[PDB]
Amino acid sequence: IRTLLRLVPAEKRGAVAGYAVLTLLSVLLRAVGAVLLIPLLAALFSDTPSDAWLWLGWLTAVTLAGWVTDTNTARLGFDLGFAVLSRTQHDMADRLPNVAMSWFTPDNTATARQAIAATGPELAGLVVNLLTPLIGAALLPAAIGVALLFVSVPLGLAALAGVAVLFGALALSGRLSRAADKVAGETNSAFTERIIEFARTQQALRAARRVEPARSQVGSALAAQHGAGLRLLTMQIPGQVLFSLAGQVALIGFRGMAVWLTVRGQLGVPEAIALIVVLVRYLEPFAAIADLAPALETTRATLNRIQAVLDAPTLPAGRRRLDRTGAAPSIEFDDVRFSYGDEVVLDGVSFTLRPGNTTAIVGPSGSGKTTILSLIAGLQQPASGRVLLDGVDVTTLDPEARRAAVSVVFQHPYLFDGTLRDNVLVGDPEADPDDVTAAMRLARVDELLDRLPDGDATVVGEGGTALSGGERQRVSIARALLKPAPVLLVDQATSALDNANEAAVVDALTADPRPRTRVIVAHRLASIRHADRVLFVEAGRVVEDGAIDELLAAGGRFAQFWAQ
Amino acid sequence: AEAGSRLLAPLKKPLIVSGVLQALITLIELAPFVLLVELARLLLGGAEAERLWTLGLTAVSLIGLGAVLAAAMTLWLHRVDARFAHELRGRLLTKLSRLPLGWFTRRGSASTKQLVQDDTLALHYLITHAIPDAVAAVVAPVAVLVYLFVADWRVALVLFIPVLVYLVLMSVMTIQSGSKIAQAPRWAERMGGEAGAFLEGQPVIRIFGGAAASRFRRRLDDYIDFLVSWQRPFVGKKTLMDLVTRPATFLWIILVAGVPLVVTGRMDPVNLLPFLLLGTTFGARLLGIGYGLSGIQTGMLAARRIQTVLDEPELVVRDRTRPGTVELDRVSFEYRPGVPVIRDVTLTLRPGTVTALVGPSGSGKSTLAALVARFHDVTQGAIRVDGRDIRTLTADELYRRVGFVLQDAQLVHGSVAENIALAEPDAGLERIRTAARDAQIHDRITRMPDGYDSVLGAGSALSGGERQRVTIARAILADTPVLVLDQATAFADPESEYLVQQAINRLTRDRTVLVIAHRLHTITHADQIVVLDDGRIVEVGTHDELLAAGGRYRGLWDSGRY
Ligand SMILES: Nc1ncnc2c1ncn2[C@@H]1O[C@H](COP(=O)(O)OP(=O)(O)OP(=O)(O)O)[C@@H](O)[C@H]1O
Ligand SMILES: Nc1ncnc2c1ncn2[C@@H]1O[C@H](COP(=O)(O)OP(=O)(O)OP(=O)(O)O)[C@@H](O)[C@H]1O
Repeated sequence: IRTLLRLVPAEKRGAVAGYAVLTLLSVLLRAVGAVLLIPLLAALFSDTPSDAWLWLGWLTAVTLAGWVTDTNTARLGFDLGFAVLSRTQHDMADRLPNVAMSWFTPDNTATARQAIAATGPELAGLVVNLLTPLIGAALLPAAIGVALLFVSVPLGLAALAGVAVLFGALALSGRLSRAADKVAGETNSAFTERIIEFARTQQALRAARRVEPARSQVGSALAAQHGAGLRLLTMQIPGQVLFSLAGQVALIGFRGMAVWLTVRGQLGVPEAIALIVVLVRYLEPFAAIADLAPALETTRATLNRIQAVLDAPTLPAGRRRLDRTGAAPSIEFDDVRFSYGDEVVLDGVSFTLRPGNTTAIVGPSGSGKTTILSLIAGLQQPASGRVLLDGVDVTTLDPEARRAAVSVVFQHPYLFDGTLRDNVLVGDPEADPDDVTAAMRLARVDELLDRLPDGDATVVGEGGTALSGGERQRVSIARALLKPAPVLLVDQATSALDNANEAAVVDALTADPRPRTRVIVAHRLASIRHADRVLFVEAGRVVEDGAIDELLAAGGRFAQFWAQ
Repeated sequence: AEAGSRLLAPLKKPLIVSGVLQALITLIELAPFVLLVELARLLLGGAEAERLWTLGLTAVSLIGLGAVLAAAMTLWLHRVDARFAHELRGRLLTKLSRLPLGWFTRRGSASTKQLVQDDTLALHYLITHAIPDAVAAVVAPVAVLVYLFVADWRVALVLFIPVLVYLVLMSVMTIQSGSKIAQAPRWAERMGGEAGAFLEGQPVIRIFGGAAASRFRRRLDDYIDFLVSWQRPFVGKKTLMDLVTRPATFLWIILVAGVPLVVTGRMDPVNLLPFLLLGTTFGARLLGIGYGLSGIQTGMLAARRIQTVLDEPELVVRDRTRPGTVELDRVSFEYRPGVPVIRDVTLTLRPGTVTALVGPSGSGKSTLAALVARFHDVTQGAIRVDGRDIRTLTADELYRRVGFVLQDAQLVHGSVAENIALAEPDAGLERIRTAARDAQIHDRITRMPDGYDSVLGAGSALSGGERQRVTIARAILADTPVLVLDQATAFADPESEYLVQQAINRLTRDRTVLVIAHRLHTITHADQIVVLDDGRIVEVGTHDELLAAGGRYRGLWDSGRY
């Protein structure tokens, strides 16, 4: 419960206090109603049945109060569960765009996918489904044992000894199945990730004869999942056995104490008859708690996933804002060192780019020329250095002003499942239809509209898979051009576009009306057509820079790059 | 439901056995309460100690036996229905490996995960608890009420107040929650797809809009509002049912209907013992199905949704059953009805012949390569590999003839050896290293820390050119008679592209190749250049003949050279 309370909003902690008070009150009312039988039956079966009206009236008052407190506890539990759901999901949605790229390891991505996917009703109504019945069942036998003190001190104190064994059995049941449940969850998560991968790359698996379950990764994952699940089912038998034994031992203790009291004459026969009913009520929570152990363990796992996602490390950021909202900001690198793990990617990269120019970055694959644009865009951040936009370090910029000052054409153009216009519109959703049409026209997306039956309403699939590679690249370029960001980056310009579309898009990128600082990465000389400045990066260091014609005349490594 | 009953047909015997066993177990669990009723009657009658001790010990032993029997039955049923779930998941994973690949693109990965994993898990209550709980709810309330009628009809009829109220609450609950349960799996698939795109397309979310300006958060708010609307009256009805059928409510109703009868000269107090001891016992069993009809509805819908996938067209190998040859014949193909992407395309590869396929972007060359792969069946015409039609070749015998390099470099979560050796996992490490060296990637891999064992999952990926070189290494190691290169070396720089192209030419001197490329300067040496425009071949010939003709290829060449 410690991991859950920290997740509740500070708004709702008054509701949490109300919930806890009403839970205790409801348990006490239920225990009073259980033990109010003993005076009631003692008076009813005795020679004067008229003395049962008082206890019947008190029982009616107690059960009405129990109904009222239970409806109110249900309302508060539902509200708390959904408030925790909404706040946790919103915090995960707001935090993940700020989480460092290094955090999205395969296991961390699996945890994040599972945590967001745990937004269903299984977690929303967690309080009502788990915490209310669990606490009620846990505190009812103790509450009855305390209440039995009024009827008889030794009987009540003997009944409470049945709660110590209850807690012992609960702890043992949890700790015996802790390992098997963890392995079951691990295998289930691995199977989920393998199903997603299997359905996501069906082409490569099919062509490689690695799809059928006798030979595939999803098949091995399913076999391991089945083994872990059967082991878990086998390993939950000790929990049920221990709870049954605890209930039986509590019955033996209660029965022995009641028989001793009746034999000694301190307890009437009708009181013992009522104590049979009270014993039946006392024993029922032993079974109810045994039902909720798997639910409790799954809830613990889900909340650990959610807290792991909320604990992820966000990127460093400041509160500055760029001076030139519209004008072209100069992009500068000054001793920018970046590294993936122990691998050095950039070592002392230093280049100053004039505002408003068109800069070209070229070089062998694996050089680091997409990492330069990643650093300029702020997706990454230097390990030791300072990327400046118009003299202002990007690390100190507010995130909103950071993302409002760069537009990027990614190397692998991911597109969200939705209409084509919804993918282009994300570049600037408040943009007028004229701006969207101009952006589509520049990026040569008008060819798609005349070709596809639905025009710009055509639905793209998972990723950009329901369009050709060049078509989704052109949609990505349209998206990037639609944004009014003064800086424009291009990780790979026209990789999947034919010669005509490539030439048209290359003209359009340099011919966009507003002023911008344009950095473009390319592997073909036609796509750096009339670039003001050129940079050649070979192993994370700018080997040479200058004009295209100057580099060709110099005969350096840029000149022999295209000789082949 | 026809589909629901047809899916769970193997579990007919276990389901009926569980029903009968639970009919017996509820009576065994009700047995010790009758013994305690007799014990209470004898205590009021003052019987000797031996009878009381024998009845008490018999009641204790019988309730223990009933608990053990219920635990054993639930254990066995959970085992049977975990084995059934594993078998059904195996059947689904065998089905999906044969569906047309257009099935996956229009459904997504999140929908496939919901199918294989979440839907088959949704069957748990329908098969492990539905019939035991229904049989218990129809046996124990009925037997208890019949017995309490013989004990006393006045105090038995008042127990129809909570029972009838519970029935009305259960009926209105399920009627109101019927539609929302039907809408639930669609929302689960939508939310899963949005979460998957949110995590996969993280750079796009980061730059273009950020956290606040995202579709994922909008649909998250919509889903949470839907869950609130579904679960507020649902839990409201569940708690009212719990209050109606809890033991304390039955006990209070019994006492309110009995004390007026006992205090007045209308009933003996000894006849309240059956009602106090048994009359409160069947409340918890009624609630078992009250909380179960929702589970039965979800289970039946999940069964229907699973069986619908198991009834799909399956790319069946037909019963109609030169080396290195692929031979299209008037092929026409449509990804959707009335949307032709290929139009009467005829084309024949030959051994030791490098066919070059070029044309405008979106023309249909990658889908043509897919048709050669038989990811989809040609709507018309026929593709014949070694004379045999692809529709007659089995998958093992088909994909051992044709090796592929896809436009989208799709790496799987595993070591670099596990990706280069995807087609032939039994291949030794030296064969893998030879393939990698031929693909100009072995130099990169040795610089990584673990070497070839380094994992290639999300967040440990490579650059675009490097992963394309890995896929080229995979296709080279597969070593099929026919090779297809859908836009290979798009992201490769000229030096590495030249090196891997030379390696491919060395590795396919006598084998068949279908090179697809928009960089026409690499295509100039092709044996025949097939210009695919608008999904139909417009001209065929060598480089020089196509330039002399002055058509589409001349236009593309002029646009490229500038
Ligand atoms: N997620 C990652 N984890 C580890 N290393 C990475 C990751 N992404 C890229 N790298 C490494 O970064 C180095 C440079 O990557 P980058 O994306 O900058 O390449 P690039 O020069 O744009 O190449 P390409 O021409 O292939 O697109 C490569 O050696 C690659 O191994
Ligand atoms: N899953 C799909 N559903 C519907 N149409 C599709 C699907 N996948 C592709 N298409 C259509 O196929 C047509 C041609 O696609 P294809 O993948 O063959 O292109 P391509 O010639 O390889 O293009 P490029 O090299 O420019 O990427 C495009 O119009 C695209 O709309």
